[PDB]
Amino acid sequence: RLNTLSPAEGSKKAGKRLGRGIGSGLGKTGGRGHKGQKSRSGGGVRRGFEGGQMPLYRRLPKFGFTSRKAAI
RNA sequence: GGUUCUCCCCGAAAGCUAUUUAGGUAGCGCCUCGUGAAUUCAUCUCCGGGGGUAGAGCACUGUUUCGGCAAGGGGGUCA
Repeated sequence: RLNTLSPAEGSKKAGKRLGRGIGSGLGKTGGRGHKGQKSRSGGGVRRGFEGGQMPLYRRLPKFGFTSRKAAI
């Protein structure tokens, strides 16, 4: 019977493979569009980057303090 | 610059804001899939609205041509 067990429907998806033909859908850059920083290998912006504008976590003021008694 | 098998369904944008930013990027707008909702939404009819655009006009702010009345101004009679 070892060649009769099957998984539940919807348990597997087979993943996404990029750049494998036209009919496969996401080929020819595999869904990352045309030129640009995001299209490059290893490209992208770090967390909180807004394109040069002051990030939200920098526009706002830090407040409060940590209490050691709260951890005990 | 290149990115390799197939079929089915839906289907954009080239805008705004910010950026040592302008051929990059972030949020929003636009696309897709899922979930939940109210005759929610669109077209038409009727009703209630506020505009100052087209047009027009010259009361006002400016500009413009002609004619009249013409304060006033010059020369001339004077006491």
